[PDB]
Amino acid sequence: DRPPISSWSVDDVSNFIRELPGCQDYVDDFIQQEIDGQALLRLKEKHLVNAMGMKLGPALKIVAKVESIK
Repeated sequence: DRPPISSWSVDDVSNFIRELPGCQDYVDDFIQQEIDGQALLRLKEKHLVNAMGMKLGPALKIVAKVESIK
């Protein structure tokens, strides 16, 4: 279904974000910031909202999904 998150490429992460409800508008940002699986595991709400300028709802959903998978 999904290989380990630590093995995900930047392209893999972009597809993951594309399929998360309400997060499709941020796909280009993840690609531009070169967020691969190892980086995704380290992303906190503060980085998403403050560093990436994301709205709180989408930011919370991303962190939560990663936590559930991990």
